[PDB]
Amino acid sequence: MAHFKEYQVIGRRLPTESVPEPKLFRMRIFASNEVIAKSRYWYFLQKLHKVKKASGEIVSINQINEAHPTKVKNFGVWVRYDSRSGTHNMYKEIRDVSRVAAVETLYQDMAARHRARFRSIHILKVAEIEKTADVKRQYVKQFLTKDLKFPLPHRVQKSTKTFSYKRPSTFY
Amino acid sequence: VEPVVVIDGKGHLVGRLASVVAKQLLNGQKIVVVRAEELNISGEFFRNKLKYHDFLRKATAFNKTRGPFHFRAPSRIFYKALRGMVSHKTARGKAALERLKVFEGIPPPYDKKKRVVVPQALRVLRLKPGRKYTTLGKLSTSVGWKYEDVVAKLEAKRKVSSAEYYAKKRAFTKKVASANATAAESDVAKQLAALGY
Amino acid sequence: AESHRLYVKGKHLSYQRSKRVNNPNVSLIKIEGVATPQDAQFYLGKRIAYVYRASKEVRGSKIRVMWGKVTRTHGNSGVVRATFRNNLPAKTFGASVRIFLYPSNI
Amino acid sequence: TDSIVKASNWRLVEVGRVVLIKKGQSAGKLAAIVEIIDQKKVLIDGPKAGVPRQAINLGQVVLTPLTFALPRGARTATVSKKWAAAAVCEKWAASSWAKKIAQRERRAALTDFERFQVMVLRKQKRYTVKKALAKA
Amino acid sequence: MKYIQTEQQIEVPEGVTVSIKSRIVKVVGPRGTLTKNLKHIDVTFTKVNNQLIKVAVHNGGRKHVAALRTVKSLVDNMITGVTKGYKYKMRYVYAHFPINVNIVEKDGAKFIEVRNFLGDKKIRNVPVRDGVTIEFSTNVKDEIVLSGNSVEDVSQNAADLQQICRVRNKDIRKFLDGIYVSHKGFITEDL
Amino acid sequence: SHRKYEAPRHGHLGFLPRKRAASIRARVKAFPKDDRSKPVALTSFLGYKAGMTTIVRDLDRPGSKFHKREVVEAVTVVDTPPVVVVGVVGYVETPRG
RNA sequence: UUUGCUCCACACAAUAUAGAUGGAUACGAAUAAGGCGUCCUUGUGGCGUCGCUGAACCAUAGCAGGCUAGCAACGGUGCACUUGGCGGAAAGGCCUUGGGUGCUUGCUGGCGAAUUGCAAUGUCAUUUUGCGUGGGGAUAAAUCAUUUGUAUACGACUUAGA
Repeated sequence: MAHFKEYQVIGRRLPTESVPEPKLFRMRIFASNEVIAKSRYWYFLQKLHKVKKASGEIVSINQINEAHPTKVKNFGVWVRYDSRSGTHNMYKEIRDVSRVAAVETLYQDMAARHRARFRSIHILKVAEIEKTADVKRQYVKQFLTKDLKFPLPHRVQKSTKTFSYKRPSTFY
Repeated sequence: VEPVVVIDGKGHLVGRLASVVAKQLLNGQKIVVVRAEELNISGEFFRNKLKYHDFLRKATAFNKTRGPFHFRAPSRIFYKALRGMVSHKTARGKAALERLKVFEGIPPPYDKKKRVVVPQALRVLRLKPGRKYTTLGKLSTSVGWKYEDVVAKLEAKRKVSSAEYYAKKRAFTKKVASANATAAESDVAKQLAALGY
Repeated sequence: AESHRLYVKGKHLSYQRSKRVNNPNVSLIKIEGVATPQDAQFYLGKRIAYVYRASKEVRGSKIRVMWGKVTRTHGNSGVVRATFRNNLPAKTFGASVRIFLYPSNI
Repeated sequence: TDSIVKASNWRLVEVGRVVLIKKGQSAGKLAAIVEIIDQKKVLIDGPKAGVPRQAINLGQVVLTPLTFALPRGARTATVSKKWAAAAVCEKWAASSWAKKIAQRERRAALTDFERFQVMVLRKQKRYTVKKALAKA
Repeated sequence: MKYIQTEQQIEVPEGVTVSIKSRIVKVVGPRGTLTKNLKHIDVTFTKVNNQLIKVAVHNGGRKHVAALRTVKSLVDNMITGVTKGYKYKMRYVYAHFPINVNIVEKDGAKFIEVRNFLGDKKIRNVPVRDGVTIEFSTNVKDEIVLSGNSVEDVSQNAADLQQICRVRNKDIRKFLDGIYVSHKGFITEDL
Repeated sequence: SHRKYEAPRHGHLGFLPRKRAASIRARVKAFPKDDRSKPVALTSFLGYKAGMTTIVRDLDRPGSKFHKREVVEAVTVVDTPPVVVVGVVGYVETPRG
């Protein structure tokens, strides 16, 4: 949807005489800003409890940062998405540097591989894999080998002019 | 920059080169395209031959001599691809198309001038390596252009003469670099290196 | 010296236009050596002269000038906008234009 | 008769490859590749040249032919230590590539008086060069 | 899924020397020399010792790494050709009509002449590719032998000799006449 | 609706062309192929049509009914006085013909 | 049909400009490879180096580039002759020999410039034509009318006629 932020939203139903201090549910929401995050909070909390935006109240809305934003992590993501003729559960694995960054390439991947837009995807659980050999997918196992090296063949240089005068070279 | 720009067409893709040359014509730059027989089109040879036959059947049903004219030579295939990208029915578009000279092979004068390339049209920089492509010379020969062998002879002759030219020129710049090597370590060379030159 | 140029070479591209309606009051000038609208910010306000020739001598000269100025940038690629005293006559689409810098805040 | 096989002496993206950043806020500083995220993203750290440790796309950097020895996933102080040990800034400045960057930077930073003196010294050098290219 | 680095290996035995500038392979050895233009394939060769050469693809899909093993197989075939040679034995099958197969020339052209195929008055002529020799094997009833350096040329002359005798608009489950490849092996025996 | 009855067309569209020629002397668009192992010889000749007459000759065509039998055949006679060479002309290969 | 025509040079009038304003600055091939240098065993060879854009390279100081004087080297360069060679793809251009004449900012001097008034493109290019001047050069055809019919509605065509 954008370059994501991760917000915890805490909300409850409004207090009545019979129930003061209600039970205070909490969700971790990936959204672009705090406006969309409080919409996605009531979108899922209406899918789990008898509440809505009118019978409830947003208690706190806080942005969560990656606790180590510069450590490369292997994230296991569980997705519930809607196809053209049904709904499915998926498990994809994403190697990136933050929970923010793994979700932003999750929506780019689900829109490319399966044509799933933001309205069709319920992210169930973004969890980080701590141990190697717990990585289940082979497109992430490629980068966990000891002493990873590879070249980037066929380097194409972007030109600042409309005419080059020598020839292009494609070495690296 | 240059008053007349000579573009080496070898290894270039037809539509990207035709687009940049169409804009350069309309902005006032005189362009001559040489070695048009070595253009490329993305996609395999059979695809672009089928495309040429689909073009080759479009003609006026009541008199085919007023129809779409199916020019077969690689220069005129390139020219049709370019003339589609210029508003050719106006005085500005006709004026722009007068600023264009397309040749297959490299004839006189333009075989002693510096040729350029256009990196937003080079097949080695635009296509993914492994995508199959078509050379315009074999396609044109397959659809009825008659002069591939003559262009081959004359281009081999030009390559021999230009190879001898470059051997002489490379010996001359060897002497020039040798004489420039003694000019260093003196006063004016170190002061030039102080001044970035 | 063999070089005497105190202006920057440029090209009269087109009028300000939409797809099907032009506006002859504003012209688009492609200045030679300008690739960004941040390089084009230097040339804003500099005076533009289109220099052309005639057969009839008018006031001693056979060369006539239409004077103008640079107003603002255009696009992402260094094309600039220019208004004139008399608008450029559209046969000059692609003609060379002198962009001076004699009010060069330099 | 031996079996000659010719090619592929590429530069490798690996832990310890140093890179020149060609776009961004840094844009011209050195950095070192410390981890590999995928085929296109690598984590770089430039603590001597003062870029932040960050994940970067490989279309924003260019691999230089310089390497040095890094452990996988090294933190910024250890990147600073191994950078200082191998002295890769002084190997970088010695190369002709950084000399060309310095050359065109000094060329662009010339005033008009320096440009006139450039012209005069170039004429004075050209005279002696063409004199030397008439006896050999 | 764009595998990071795959590679295969090519064994180079004691006789042959293989040479690869850009992507053109030359294998020289005791039965001659064979060249191949592999420039259509974008693979990376690397000599690690005079008895072992690796060939690799970096960042290839499924079809590209499918082509890598084809590259290894073609170079191994050239090596096996210049060491051991290649030899295809073909047999003549006929129900009634004896096939007469000889060798004719027309200004140094070296044609195989197939005659009397199912009683035809047509005389079929298959040209021999340069680099494959024919022996009409004695002490075997109805056999030809095609031997040479290249699997391509040898197997293609065997395929041309088989396809020139295609059955006379008949039921080819009954009219089983023709020249069919019986054996593909090497020129050098004991291997 | 369709033709209801097929017939071959009247005329040949590759000679659709029916106009007057450019001159009385018709152009040779193609001379025979060059084989440079031979002596020098002209490829054509100029003559004038005089008219026709009739020949009787024997047929040699084994397998025919008029084999070894006299047939009559119309012929054309062209008067060819010996042509005389006044010039030579050189033509170079171009990429335009 | 009142000295016509052509080439050259300069002499002046006109004519217009699809757009001069230092220089279009010549290998080929590959791009999962090459360029250059160097060496040998001249190769699909060894060693070194370079790329990461032409932001380069050459040229560029002087009354729109004046007038003089000298120092150092024997260079660079314009012009006009000349020696020979190469180039037919649309060659009509490139290379070379010899002397002459001019300039030299490679270095050091002397004088001049103003007032276009605080900017006005502040006029420096090539394109065609015309006219008298002066120096070579060479002295035709076609059409109608007549005629033939290998042609033909008419034109056209095909012939013939000192």
